[PDB]
Amino acid sequence: KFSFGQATPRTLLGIIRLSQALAKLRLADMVDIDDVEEALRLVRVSKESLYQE
Amino acid sequence: VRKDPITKEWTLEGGALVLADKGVCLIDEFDKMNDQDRTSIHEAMEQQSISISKAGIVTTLQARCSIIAAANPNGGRYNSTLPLAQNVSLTEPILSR
Amino acid sequence: RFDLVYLVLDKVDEKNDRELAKHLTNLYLEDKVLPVEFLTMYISYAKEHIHPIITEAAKTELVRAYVGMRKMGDEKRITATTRQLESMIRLAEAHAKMKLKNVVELEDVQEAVRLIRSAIKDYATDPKTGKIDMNLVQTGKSVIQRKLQEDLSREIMNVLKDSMSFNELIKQINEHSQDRVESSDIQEALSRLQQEDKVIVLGEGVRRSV
Amino acid sequence: LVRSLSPGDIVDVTGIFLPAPYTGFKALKAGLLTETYLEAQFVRQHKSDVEERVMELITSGDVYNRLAKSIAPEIYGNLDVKKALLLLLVGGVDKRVGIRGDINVCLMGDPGVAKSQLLKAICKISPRGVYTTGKGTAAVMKDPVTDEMI
Amino acid sequence: SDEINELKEMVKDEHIYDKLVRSIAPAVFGHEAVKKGILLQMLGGVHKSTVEGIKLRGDINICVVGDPSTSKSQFLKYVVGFAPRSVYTSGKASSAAGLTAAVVRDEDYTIEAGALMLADNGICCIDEFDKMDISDQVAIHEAMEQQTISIAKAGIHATLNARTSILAAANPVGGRYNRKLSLRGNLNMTAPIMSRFDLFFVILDDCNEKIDTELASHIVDLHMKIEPPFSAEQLRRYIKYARTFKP
DNA sequence: GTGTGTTTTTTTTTTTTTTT
DNA sequence: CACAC
Ligand SMILES: Nc1ncnc2c1ncn2[C@@H]1O[C@H](COP(=O)(O)OP(=O)(O)OP(O)(O)=S)[C@@H](O)[C@H]1O
Ligand SMILES: Nc1ncnc2c1ncn2[C@@H]1O[C@H](COP(=O)(O)OP(=O)(O)OP(O)(O)=S)[C@@H](O)[C@H]1O
Ligand SMILES: [Mg+2]
Ligand SMILES: [Mg+2]
Repeated sequence: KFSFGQATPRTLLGIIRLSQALAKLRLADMVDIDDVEEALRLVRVSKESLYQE
Repeated sequence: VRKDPITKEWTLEGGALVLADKGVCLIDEFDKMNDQDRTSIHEAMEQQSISISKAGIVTTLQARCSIIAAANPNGGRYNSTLPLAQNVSLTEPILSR
Repeated sequence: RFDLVYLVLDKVDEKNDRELAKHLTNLYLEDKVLPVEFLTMYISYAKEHIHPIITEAAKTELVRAYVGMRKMGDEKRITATTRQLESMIRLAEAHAKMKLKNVVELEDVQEAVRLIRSAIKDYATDPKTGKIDMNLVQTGKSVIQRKLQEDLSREIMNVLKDSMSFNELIKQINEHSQDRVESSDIQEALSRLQQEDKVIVLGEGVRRSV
Repeated sequence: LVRSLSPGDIVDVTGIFLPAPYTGFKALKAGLLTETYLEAQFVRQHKSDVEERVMELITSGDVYNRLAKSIAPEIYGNLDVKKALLLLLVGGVDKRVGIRGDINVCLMGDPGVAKSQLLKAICKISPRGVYTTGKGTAAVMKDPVTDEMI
Repeated sequence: SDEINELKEMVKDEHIYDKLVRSIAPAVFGHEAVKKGILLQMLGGVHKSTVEGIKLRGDINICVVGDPSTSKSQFLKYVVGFAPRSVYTSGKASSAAGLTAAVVRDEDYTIEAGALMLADNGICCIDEFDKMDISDQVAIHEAMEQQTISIAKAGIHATLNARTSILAAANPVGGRYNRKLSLRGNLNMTAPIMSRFDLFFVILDDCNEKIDTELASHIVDLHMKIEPPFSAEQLRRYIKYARTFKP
């Protein structure tokens, strides 16, 4: 309900860099369906955190 | 008061009422300046003195001024049907002097 | 005072959002004919060598376009400006500067007019006004103040048939006179009434009528 | 021994302690009251084997979960914030432009939540990690008049 | 001597009044009343002084109220570019010093001259007179009436002279003029200061189909190259010659 | 040999004052 | 103060 929840290309850049860091910790070229799923899960958790309760 | 640029200490210089001591002071648009500026002249127009107690400088100047002021009625026009206080923005003590 | 104001928006719509985000993904893939550099001195050479010269046919086109804008905007609501005519003249001169023609042809006039008209429909509301740009108080806003001033005058006359402070004025205006309107409109209209000398305000407190 | 020290060094310096004099005209003004300095002689800082060891930790300990708790062992809960801290510490890499590999998070939180302790722990564990409050960065110019540095 | 002959032709002209009225601001179509008022303001009166020491204003103060699309700023530009000892200023108060003057401390108090000082013995072209707050309008009340400003702020006290002609250009309240209300109603500007203004010129952009056509054609024809009866240089010498008169 | 010339400082910190 | 001008 809050307007801060709008998705932006900046959120895409953040997702890309989060996936890069995720594969960075996990060997090399781990950016795949699993990596983007983890990144999107974390991003959606953060977004829902603002809408907690 | 002001810090001396050459000797680096606080010194007191008189204002308009000091230069008008034993003379006359004229105040155009007496209704138009700040009330906080307007209240700084009570001791000057009644006790005929200026007392300064700031920045470690404490003294009592003398200003035997004859205050003459000019004002403008509320709204620019004087409503004769109303009391004088209602046609002005000033208070009794400033009116009393 | 801006000749063109572009309301570049990122409104949500999945059709164009898909294309924009796909282009973004292609951009991400890129990093891991166009005059890219020749333009930076081509523009300078055009500015120096080319001196646009505007024709009488261009003059007639400009005049007809401006009067058409004024009538389509036309209570005959004001629209655009004579400054906007200066802006179309300058944009047509710029269009002459490019393509190295140094003569403001007829086509440049309607191209600049089309750009200006598109911009006007962009930055203005759906009933394109051409007045909100030069003044925050639009006609649909000015009617509010013109209603509040007469409402205040009539309420004061009814009260006399004597003086009340601001809160009491709020009580008998926002509650039953109309809906919950903004409070500062009352004092803004009272200022206008003071200008016409219809009523007088006795400081922060009571206020009466002459 | 020059260039062996930096301002951010906590060291045990051994050297010769000598009374640098006010040679010139200032000696007459001051007198027997001299100044001292240390002629340093030795400096000791305080501050793929480890690579095989970190594969061993990876195979044994689940970094995503174990290092999350390792960042804030004394802080209970908020494990997902800890995982976000791990991701920030790792950081993306997109240096090619046409972007940036720095991950940035803001912890608005709530007064009474141990955000300050988390920041302190991050500063104590992140290399080149610094901690500061909003009210104390920026920069200054020619702080000492004598040397007039830049 | 050639300029002497030109001046003699100017003074001996019969329609010289109307010709000068038309020759004022050739860049502006119509509004001959505003041109005449500007010409009179440039000519000014006689700055007499009584035996009792009271000075009498010879400067003329003009406020040209008009809609934003009107030619107020063009008139101000023409006046500032033609009238000697003339400055331009807006109601936004771009300069740090006030529209009259200011006092500033040096790291002692010194006087920074406002827009009202530099145009002394000239014209103070003032734009956006509605934009400025009444807090600055009251600061010029004595300046445009007694031609003086008295300042005693801190350690400095002096009275500076402002023998200027004011050319005000303010949009009416709400941006657009409202003929249903009097000139007082259409402006937030108050009675005591406007009682010091000599003439008030109201210019409106009527939605007249033809008038817009002549305005557009005139603007484009200016963009082509206006033929004034007398040139600006020719007009300035006659203005100077007339200023020598004390009728 | 009689008499000089430096070393030698205006920061940071209070308090005031006008605007903002 | 005292070594350098
Ligand atoms: N989850 C937690 N685990 C352990 N200690 C905690 C936890 N939450 C709060 N604390 C304690 O709370 C204190 C830290 O709280 P703070 O970080 O100062 O609160 P705050 O929200 O930062 O308020 P500020 O400083 O005004 S922003 C320490 O004493 C911690 O031990
Ligand atoms: N009658 C006219 N004759 C010639 N040019 C005119 C005329 N009316 C308006 N203009 C032009 O219209 C443009 C805008 O008018 P300005 O003189 O700039 O007044 P203004 O700046 O719009 O006034 P505001 O209230 O500050 S917006 C200028 O280029 C004028 O030259
Ligand atoms: Mg804290
Ligand atoms: Mg203007």
